[PDB]
Amino acid sequence: SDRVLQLKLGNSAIVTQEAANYCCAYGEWPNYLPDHEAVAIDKPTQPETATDRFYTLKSVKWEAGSTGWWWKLPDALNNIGMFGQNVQHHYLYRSGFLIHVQCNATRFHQGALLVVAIPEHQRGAHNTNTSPGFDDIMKGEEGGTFNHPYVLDDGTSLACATIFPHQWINLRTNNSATIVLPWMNAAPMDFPLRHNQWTLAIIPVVPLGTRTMSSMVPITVSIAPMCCEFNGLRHAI
Amino acid sequence: SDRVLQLKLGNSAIVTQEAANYCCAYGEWPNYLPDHEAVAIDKPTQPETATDRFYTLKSVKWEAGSTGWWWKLPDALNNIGMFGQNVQHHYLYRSGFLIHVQCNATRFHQGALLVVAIPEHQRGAHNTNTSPGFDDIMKGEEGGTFNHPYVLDDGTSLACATIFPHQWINLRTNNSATIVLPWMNAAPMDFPLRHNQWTLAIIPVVPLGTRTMSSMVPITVSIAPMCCEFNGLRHAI
Amino acid sequence: SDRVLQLKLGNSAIVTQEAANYCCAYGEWPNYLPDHEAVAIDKPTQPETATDRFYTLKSVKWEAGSTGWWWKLPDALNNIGMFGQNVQHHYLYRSGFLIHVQCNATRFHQGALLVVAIPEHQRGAHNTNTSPGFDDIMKGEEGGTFNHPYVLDDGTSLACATIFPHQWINLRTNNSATIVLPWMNAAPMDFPLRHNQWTLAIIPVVPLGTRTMSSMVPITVSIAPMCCEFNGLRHAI
Amino acid sequence: SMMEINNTESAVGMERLKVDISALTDVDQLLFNIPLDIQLDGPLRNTLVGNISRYYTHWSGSLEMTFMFCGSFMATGKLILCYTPPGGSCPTTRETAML
Amino acid sequence: IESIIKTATDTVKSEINAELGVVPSLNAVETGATSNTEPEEAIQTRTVINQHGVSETLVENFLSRAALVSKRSFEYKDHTSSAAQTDKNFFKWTINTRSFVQLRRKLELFTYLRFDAEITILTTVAVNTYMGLPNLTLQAMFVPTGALTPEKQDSFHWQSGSNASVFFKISDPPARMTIPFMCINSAYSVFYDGFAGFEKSGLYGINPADTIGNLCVRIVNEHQPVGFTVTVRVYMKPKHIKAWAPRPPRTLPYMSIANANYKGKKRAPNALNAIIGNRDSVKTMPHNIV
Amino acid sequence: IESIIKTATDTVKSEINAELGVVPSLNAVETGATSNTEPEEAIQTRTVINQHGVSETLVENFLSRAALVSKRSFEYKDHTSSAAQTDKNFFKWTINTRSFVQLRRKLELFTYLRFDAEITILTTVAVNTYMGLPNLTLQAMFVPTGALTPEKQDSFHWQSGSNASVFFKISDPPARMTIPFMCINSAYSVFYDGFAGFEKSGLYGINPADTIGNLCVRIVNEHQPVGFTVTVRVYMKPKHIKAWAPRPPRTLPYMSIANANYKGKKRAPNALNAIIGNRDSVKTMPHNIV
Amino acid sequence: INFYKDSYAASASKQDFSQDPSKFTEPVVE
Amino acid sequence: INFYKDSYAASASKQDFSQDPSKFTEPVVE
Amino acid sequence: NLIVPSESSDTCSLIGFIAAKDDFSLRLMRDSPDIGQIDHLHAAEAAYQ
Repeated sequence: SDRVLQLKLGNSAIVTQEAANYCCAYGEWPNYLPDHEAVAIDKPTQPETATDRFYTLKSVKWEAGSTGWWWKLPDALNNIGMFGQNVQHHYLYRSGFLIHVQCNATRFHQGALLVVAIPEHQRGAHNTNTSPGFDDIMKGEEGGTFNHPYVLDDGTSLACATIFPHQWINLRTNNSATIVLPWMNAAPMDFPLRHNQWTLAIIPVVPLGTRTMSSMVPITVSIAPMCCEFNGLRHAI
Repeated sequence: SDRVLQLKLGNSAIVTQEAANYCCAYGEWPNYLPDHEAVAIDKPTQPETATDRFYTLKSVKWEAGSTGWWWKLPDALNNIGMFGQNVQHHYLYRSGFLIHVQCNATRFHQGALLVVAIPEHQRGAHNTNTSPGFDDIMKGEEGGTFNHPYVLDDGTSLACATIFPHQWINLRTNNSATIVLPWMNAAPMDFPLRHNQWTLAIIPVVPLGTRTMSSMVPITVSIAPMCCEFNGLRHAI
Repeated sequence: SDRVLQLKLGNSAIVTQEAANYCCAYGEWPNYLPDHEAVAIDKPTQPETATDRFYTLKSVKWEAGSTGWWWKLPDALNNIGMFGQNVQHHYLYRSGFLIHVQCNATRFHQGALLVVAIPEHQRGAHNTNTSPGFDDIMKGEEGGTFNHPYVLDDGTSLACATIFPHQWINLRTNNSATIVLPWMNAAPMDFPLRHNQWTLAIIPVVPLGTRTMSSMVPITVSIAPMCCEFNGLRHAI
Repeated sequence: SMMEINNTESAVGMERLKVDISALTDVDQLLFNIPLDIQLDGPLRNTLVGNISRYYTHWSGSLEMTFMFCGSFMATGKLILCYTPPGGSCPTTRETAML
Repeated sequence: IESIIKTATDTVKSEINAELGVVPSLNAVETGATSNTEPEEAIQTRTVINQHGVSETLVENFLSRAALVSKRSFEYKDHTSSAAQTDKNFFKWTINTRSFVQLRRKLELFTYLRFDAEITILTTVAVNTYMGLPNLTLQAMFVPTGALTPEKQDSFHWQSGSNASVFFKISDPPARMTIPFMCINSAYSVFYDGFAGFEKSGLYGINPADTIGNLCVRIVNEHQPVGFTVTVRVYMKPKHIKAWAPRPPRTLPYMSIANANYKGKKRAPNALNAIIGNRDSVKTMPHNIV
Repeated sequence: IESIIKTATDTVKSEINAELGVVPSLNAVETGATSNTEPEEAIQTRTVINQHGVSETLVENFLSRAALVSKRSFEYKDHTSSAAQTDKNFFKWTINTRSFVQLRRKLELFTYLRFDAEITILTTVAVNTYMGLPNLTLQAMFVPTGALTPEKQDSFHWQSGSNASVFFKISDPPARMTIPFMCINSAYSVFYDGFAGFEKSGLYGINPADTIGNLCVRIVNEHQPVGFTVTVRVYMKPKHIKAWAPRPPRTLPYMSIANANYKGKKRAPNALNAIIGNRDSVKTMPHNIV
Repeated sequence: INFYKDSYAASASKQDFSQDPSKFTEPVVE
Repeated sequence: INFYKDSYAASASKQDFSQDPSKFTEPVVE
Repeated sequence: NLIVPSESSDTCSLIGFIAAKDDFSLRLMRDSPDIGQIDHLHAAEAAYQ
């Protein structure tokens, strides 16, 4: 019963048949900003179905010695669709996210993915005391690749990364993972071009393995923003 | 009392002090499309304050032998702000317009403008039986210039053009004109890149004249879309 | 409605037609000294219509490079009429003031006056550490001229001088300013020959300018004391 | 309280407290701009809102800019006064700024 | 109308407006009134429940900070061959709020002030070889303005019949006194547009009713065989403050404590002819984002 | 569902189980949920009334320990021939929680923190011959972030018009202040996945809203003929703590305070490619009872 | 905590939340 | 014992025994 | 455009004003960077004489 799931947002829908029970982050569900927590006094635009819809990114090739992949939000979506046009024309921003990650293979394949959403994933660099630059962090739609995913590229640990909102894609059990994210910030709204609230990390804890014919196994990421607000209308940068 | 008027839409406001009583076209006021007249079944986006706001165009120089100026709607706004981004990302479109035209001069100047909004102003060409092309019609933000405004560039007449929703800017009386336009089409929604519902025409019926120092007199056009709906989300052309 | 104003005090009246809504200083209106705030025990003289009447000073020529004008109160009136005779024959003094400043010009003139009443305007001198003398301060009926009105001749600022009770004479709007002053002192009564409670400052923030024929533009100051009390009758100094 | 929008050289004293606009021969022209940093020494520093705020470190709330036109009665004109929320550069054309 | 304001005010949502006869964004600066255009009338707003308190900008909080008003270093030694213009183990100080400019500009934001002043006195000592710092006893005697002040360390004016003295040591916490509101008027005149005598030769701007008193401070000890340098810092904190008629802040630097004279700096900022530092044009943006 | 837990939970007795359709020991890790298999369902239990309280692992107790955040030694002497890069009888310190690693790893167990910080300042002195330790007066002035800090010991910025200063002596108990929750947001960002400026050249991970302020500490005394070495230790204790979104603890050693860069140790434990020290095989027991 | 016999000896009185901005912002009469 | 006029001056508040482990241990929806 | 006749002055002026609204709030108090001294003022030694 929990394996089949249709997610319908906007003009976008995703049916899955080999899923797990989906994850709502910290027990929370997204909502709009209420009046007793609001700060910016102008009326926000709530474009709804134009922006509250799945956005599918470029797939990544799950290969032999993969270390992992990360996308930062809302940076991965700031140039896609009418979400990216509302981002570039407004100063402020508030939304949650419905991340759906797809990866299937045959019943002779093995492997496990940790699909973990990390709040405020401040990265570190390796073997230097210079901070990571702008281009190391703000990758965009392509995202990045983990350098040392065993310490989550920040000196901490992959083993304890199940404290964050996560699921698994174990290839003998499921082929999809779904994490619903709310707004996760100290401020109620935020400038979307210089700050990322969530990082979606997908990490090969058990590598891909089979002895059947070699097929390309892709990992696809569909991200739906949820309950988007935008304040501070101006021109586009 | 009818001379002072503040028009507040979105983050845009216009105060005027030397106005006339404004014109609502055919006694009608804009509204959203009701359910008993709807055709497209998907949920429309109603971006409101992001698109329902004044858009000021490039001013035109009111000179000695001016013939007139025209802007076609929504073609004059299809590339401006978040109205133009909702136009380019959607197939369908429905809105009204609040046109505000500004032209002031001193109390030693004379002149009269006919500020007339024409529905379905199909133009004609002069002294040829070939129809006007795409570039003769779809000017965009700059608009066009009347060739023969005495026949309204379509064989009809400027004298009878007061059957359309119009005002006057007589320079001894007022310095602004305001026309509120509803949706004016045979279809409830429309593809905004190949059809214009309204043409704003501004025509020198009495030319500009004074014997004081020569100043440039500009004519400025601010257009606010009202009650915008957009259906048929896709990519941008 | 707020442009026409007749001020009738005593045998003196002033009609104006091109005024602003007049200013009562700090929301207060003048009154006589009540018994629960009185100090001097002898019965005061309240000469009323002999002293509560407009006193018009010498006009000043609003010219090209004017810096400003100031009059100190009650010093500007201590030798005028029956106010000056009650001042010179008594030790103590208490009154408010109704200051009316007049300056008109044609509709081709431009300029703005800041007409500001300053409490306890202790002046400073420029580029010396010696205090201003008696003759620098106690000018009398002629008043003084600002040396550096941009710092209000005391090191502070003209920009923040709208914290004081003020009006403007913008020559395209009004031609008069009216400030009603109450008693403004730490003591309930005061010796009028060594202390000034109010300074009327009139300052050219926008200078006088036109391209029509050159006329002399004067700035006239009418000051009416209000609710005068005098204690301590003796001879005249 | 008055802004020193004309905080330039060759504006001496009280000339800093006013902006001189003229008749122009081109359309859509920029007249002045105002930086809004209240900590920083700009036009907003020597104001009543600007001096009391520099006794403090954090601030919140709406501001108001009032502009009084001090031409003649005969002078006519129309201006647009745009506020741009932060993010990019200051808008230099009117098409960009009225958004 | 007077009301009680504990937080900043809330915002109400507004809609499309298009009404003849009503122009709330237009105003009249010429009346002397500040614009009453609300943000609901200029843009379209949302409902914001504003919970930002306003208690830190209260005039009681704005002014009740202990500020340095006096700082005096004197040599504590045997004064027999020292000149008569020096502080022979004691000093006198006419209490004023004019000498140090942070409190001065802050108090000169008002025309009239009524406050009680609590007075903290901080004594610190340094050896004038090193053999240790003595735990000296100091006497601060409050003498009213114009009265007899002592001329010696060991004068008989220090016996303090009715003058209030505080005796305190260096190793103690600092001595703290509350001085009341001591003006003969209902408020102190921070500014005085007048002359304080009936002749035309008095001082301008100096009202002696504004003066608190004298603060005569001696060291009760006799001199040790070595000398010490004793610095006495006096701190004033206004309290129970009422304030009337606010003023423009001072932009130019102070020149004297006796008057409001001005010179200005040589260049902008805070020059005489340029208070704000200059930019290139009126359409030049100083910190423009690239 | 949220409940109040004062002690650890009790155990109920269980019996022989043999039911089809019910498998409580099997689980689904793939959902992201922790296993809900109770010990009653895996073994046969007895009734245990568990009275073990849980109050010591409260986030208020876990974090409200006074921890060293600053340690600064400066030479207290006459500074005329000393270089300009040294601390001439005073220092400045931008308040951070990043410099000492016990509090840093403990605060970085969370993404967001809202706390009030009480600040204890411990001053200790040593002679730089021996003739005794002076009872000096120190001034710690709290300057907000980016504001004007003093450049001298005897500068006029130390007069503290509105900046809060504490004056305290070495022979006293240590000075203790409470600094409030001073963020412009509703919580401090312990981690900041962003850039703090509108240009692409700002610092990564450093949000200046997280910064408390500057702590300018001077010695109010003048120099003695001999020198002294003064060490000022600052202790921070969080209180009234709310904490959000817990994180993996840091395993590798810290490299800098500006960032979360990592190198790791050369061998296990806490190496980059080996956090736990190695054993011989997966079926080798390290401390096996013989 | 005030054990002194004079009322001015007490601590600072930080409870005066009465405002009246209209005596500076709208001092006009109508 | 709090004789200060500010509420943040008070001692540490060690009486918050509300837990909700299910927002970390069972964040699934069904 | 600014359009004047031949006897108005062809260059006109604006004056800009700024206030705060009643939703305005300030906190965290510090000393002002607008005033400061590097020496004692004049006649400040005469308060000790």
